[PDB]
Amino acid sequence: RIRTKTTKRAARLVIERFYGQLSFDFQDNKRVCDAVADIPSKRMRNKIAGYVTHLMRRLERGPVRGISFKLQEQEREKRDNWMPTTSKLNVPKILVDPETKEMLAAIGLGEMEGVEVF
Amino acid sequence: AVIKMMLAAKVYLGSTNLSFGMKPYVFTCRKDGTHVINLAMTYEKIKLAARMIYAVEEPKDVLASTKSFTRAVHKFAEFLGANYVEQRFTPGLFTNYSIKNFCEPRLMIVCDPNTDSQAVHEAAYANIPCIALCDTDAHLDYVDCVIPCNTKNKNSMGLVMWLLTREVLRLRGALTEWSVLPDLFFYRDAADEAKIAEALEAEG
Amino acid sequence: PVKRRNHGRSKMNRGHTRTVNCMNCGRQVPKDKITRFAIKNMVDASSAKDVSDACIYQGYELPKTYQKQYYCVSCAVHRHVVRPRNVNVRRNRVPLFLKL
Amino acid sequence: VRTSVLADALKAITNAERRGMRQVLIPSSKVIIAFLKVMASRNYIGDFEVIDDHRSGKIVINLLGRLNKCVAICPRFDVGLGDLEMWQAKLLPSRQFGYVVLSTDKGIMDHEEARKHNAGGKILGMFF
Amino acid sequence: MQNDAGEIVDMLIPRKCMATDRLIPPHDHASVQIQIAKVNDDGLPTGEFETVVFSGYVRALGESDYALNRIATEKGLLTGVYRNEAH
Amino acid sequence: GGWQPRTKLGRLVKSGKIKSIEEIFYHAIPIKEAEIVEHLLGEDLKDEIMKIMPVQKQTRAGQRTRFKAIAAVGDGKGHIGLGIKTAAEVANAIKGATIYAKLSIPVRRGYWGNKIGLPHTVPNTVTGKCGSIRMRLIPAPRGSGIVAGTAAKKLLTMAGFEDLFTSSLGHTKTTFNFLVATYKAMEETFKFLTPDQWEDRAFEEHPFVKNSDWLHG
RNA sequence: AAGCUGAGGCGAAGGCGUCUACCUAGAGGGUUUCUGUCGAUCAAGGGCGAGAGUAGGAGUAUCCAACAGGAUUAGAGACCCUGGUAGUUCCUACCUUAAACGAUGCCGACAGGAGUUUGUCAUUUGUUAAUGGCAGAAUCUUUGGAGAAAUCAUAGUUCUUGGGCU
Repeated sequence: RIRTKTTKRAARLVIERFYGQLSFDFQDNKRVCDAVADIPSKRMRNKIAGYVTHLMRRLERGPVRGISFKLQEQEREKRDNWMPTTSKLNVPKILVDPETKEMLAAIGLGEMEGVEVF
Repeated sequence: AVIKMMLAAKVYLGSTNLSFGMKPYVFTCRKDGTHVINLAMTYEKIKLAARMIYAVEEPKDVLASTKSFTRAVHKFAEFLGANYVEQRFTPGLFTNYSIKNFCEPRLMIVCDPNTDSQAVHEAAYANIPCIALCDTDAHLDYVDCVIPCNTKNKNSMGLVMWLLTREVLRLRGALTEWSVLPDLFFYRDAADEAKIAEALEAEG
Repeated sequence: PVKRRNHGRSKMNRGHTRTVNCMNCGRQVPKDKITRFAIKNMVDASSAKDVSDACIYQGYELPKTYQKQYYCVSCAVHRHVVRPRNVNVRRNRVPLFLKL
Repeated sequence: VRTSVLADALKAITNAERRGMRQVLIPSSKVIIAFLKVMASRNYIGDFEVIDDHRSGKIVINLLGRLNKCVAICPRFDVGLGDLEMWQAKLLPSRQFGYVVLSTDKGIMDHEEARKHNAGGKILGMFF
Repeated sequence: MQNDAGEIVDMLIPRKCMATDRLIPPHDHASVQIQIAKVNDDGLPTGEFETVVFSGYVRALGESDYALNRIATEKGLLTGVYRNEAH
Repeated sequence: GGWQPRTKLGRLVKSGKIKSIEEIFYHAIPIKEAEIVEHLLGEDLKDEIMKIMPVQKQTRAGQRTRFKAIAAVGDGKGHIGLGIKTAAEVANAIKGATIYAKLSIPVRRGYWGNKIGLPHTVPNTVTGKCGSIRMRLIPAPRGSGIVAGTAAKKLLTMAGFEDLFTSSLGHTKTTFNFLVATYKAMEETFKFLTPDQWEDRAFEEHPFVKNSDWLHG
């Protein structure tokens, strides 16, 4: 009782396009996958909808690999774009190890105003 | 005029056992075992890396981070309009035209050649020049123009890619502090993000 | 052709080496060519809690036996101390355990 | 034991040129210095420094990167002008470049010199 | 190569590596041809590039990094970088 | 509608932006389509099946036989290619090996004695070795004819050398080696650095970066 | 002569493991000691040479060719088991062979990285350690070249053919 490559690769392609429909319940999603996709048989849609339900209660959780459903693509862009106030790169004293100070002598940039050793 | 050793010597001095090709770029081997990357030569070489990056067309140029520490490579692409590959490489990319995402560049730029031999070696079947942000523990074969760095901690890769993007924009024009900080170029853990999910709804 | 650079012998720089015996065959084999240092508990495990009721001296530490074991290739293979393996992972000169 | 120097030293120069070095370190002599001088006239090599150590010597070559092999054949076969144009056909790859250093009575000079002067002698090797 | 009455003969001339100075044949696809933008003082591009070349031998070893240091500093595209210091 | 170019190089040729084989060779670009080489030399180049051979993988049902085959492309002016191919059918092998030759394609030439007119032989002796076989191509005076094995001669004629000398070594019955070591010998002709290719000329513009705007916009 | 005992050391190879005193040899290191080419390799010729074997003494615990029983098997002159003399140990003469194997002759040069490790010296108070030097011993590798391939820092520098001897 494993789901084959055709019914998985359909069921991922359904959730691609129509996450705006669908629910946690099976008996709803069964009736969706008639209208969404022309399918020859009855048994096919029960196994497609059976995985479409399975992925929904995985999706109520961290984001599933190899699937992208348009609401999260919008949400990732907002979560991506913004960047917090301040550089966050200024201590601003900046601690530095004893040997790495002697490097900053050898470059020719000691008396930097960034503090030393410990 | 100008001093970004404040920025650089914040996060990254670190290293492990060094390669023969990388022995010029490094300073004194420190007690413990750690080595000291030289901040003089790392800034100076990024200035050259920008010039090389000054290809005729930005889209043709390819900037492709199989190591997780993959956010910074995205942004470099956006600002410079340079193509990139998330996920694994997929070999036969530069050869093998029958793959869907077939992209011969005019040059490429890498996270690390030690973690990623595969894209480095397929440069050599299609005349592609390679530039690399390796730390000390790094095979240097098949690669021009080393950017001596750290690859291990999350902050080090971000600082360079931001700084590389900045030096390129000054050359090509449309840039004279531009408001994009190097906070945006960092790798972020889900845990790092968890707080980002809070801060969006906190605004509303 | 040569199967191993070693030749199954771990000796460099010396013409001769001493012999030992696999515990089972009793076969004479050079020392250079399948040793295990072997710590087993002298009582057992499920025996031990039955014993420690009847022990004079309280608590106590029930001792361990020690044994350096020598085999030989024929004896080693039959007991699954060693097996054959793929030509690529023959080179792999570390044991199964692995650490970070 | 060092059976020959001119034989030995031209091996080391060739191993530099295959690899593509900038300079090489050869115990020196007065035939090796002349052999390097004659190929300096035809511009196969750069320009070199025969240093003192109150000893055998050393040479530091400066390679130009234009050179494929230096042989030095031995034993040192006698050759005489009418006999010579066999030893071009054997030793060199082409007809149209590459020279055959032989110690003529006048001094050590290419085959192209030696036929001009009309003096043969014993041969040292070649280069190309 | 020359016909000697006059003229020049042969079709194509392999480009020569700047590091090693050997010929770059037809089929060594590891060969590389860079462009580097020369810049005006104060960092202004002049619309004029230097084209650095390497053979597939030199990249294969590792050393094509170190040639770029040497060649660029000769042409006058860097300062420091080439020549010293470790420690 | 004929062949539709795929990849950057085919695109330039259909366009006609780059003319002649030499531009491609000088820049050392991979030729990944046979539809390129059909276009550029599109006149003289000829297919020549050098031989077929039968080849037998054993299986639990006895002996899946397949036909290995060579072809050889040959413009009479100073170009050559060689390809090999197995298939189950004989026609798929030959029409495969024709394509493989074109994918791999300039033979340098020079004079024996004096520079006369128009070169007719290898500039210097060169040897290409594949497996056991060793092939040596030797400078040779004018009007000698080529001398080799008839396997080697057919390939050599395509190369266009007027006269040549040869010296085979090793197990020369194995013809797929013997032809390859001939092909590999002519590859080594450009590798060998002479006095003539001293100087530095200016480096030619690489034909992607030259035409990097017809390609896109 | 267990364990310590290892891809550790020494010896021309065969080979060499408790501790103590005794006579003896030498490799490597260091050396602003001395000599000044005295050297390389080798037909004959000379010695050393595992284990078995031989001759004559001295031993004889263990293990044990042969042999004797007992099993198993169709048969079992064998494998397994119980006993067993020659040998196995020492001394004096011999024999001169082994997968005596790195199945890789000896001397000399050069050509790539990486970290192990044995000896010893050098500059440092990282002094049972760090970096570097010569001399060993192995190893790894996305390096070059070679090879029929397996593979090999030598089996590389070889139709781009010649350092010297057997």
